[PDB]
Amino acid sequence: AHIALELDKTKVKVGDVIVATVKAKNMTSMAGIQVNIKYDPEVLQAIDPATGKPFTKETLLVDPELLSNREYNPLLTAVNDINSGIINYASCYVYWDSYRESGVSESTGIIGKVGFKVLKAANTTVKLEETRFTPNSIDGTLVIDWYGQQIVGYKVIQPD
Repeated sequence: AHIALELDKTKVKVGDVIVATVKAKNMTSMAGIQVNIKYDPEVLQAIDPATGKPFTKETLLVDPELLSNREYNPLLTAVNDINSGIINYASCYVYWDSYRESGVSESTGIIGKVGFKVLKAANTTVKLEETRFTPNSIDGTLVIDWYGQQIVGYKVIQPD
């Protein structure tokens, strides 16, 4: 069981597009997630990978695979801090009762994507990390189960 952050490109130059992708594997019972992706605003700017629209405070992660089934009522939210380089995205079903009794666990899959148009040639860091939004976290990740209790003991993998 782990949450991973994958970048499809590691070392490139200015004006290029880096798709960061938040992913979960074997997160059994997961009914909801909150992640924090910390970046440097001076070196990198947050954008939508499909159209190229910049990220504001209310902007969600692109193209969720997990926690998106309308049967179980997804409640998506984002309170990002672009000024201080934080993506704060939360997603969380309401109808847990049905989700657990269906006999399907949303364990492995994509949480969401975020584009990153590069501004400077100097090298920087991109990772899942604690903020003011996520106290009592595992490397800037909170995860609940279909009973509402916080899941603990999964690993959080960063990119290179």
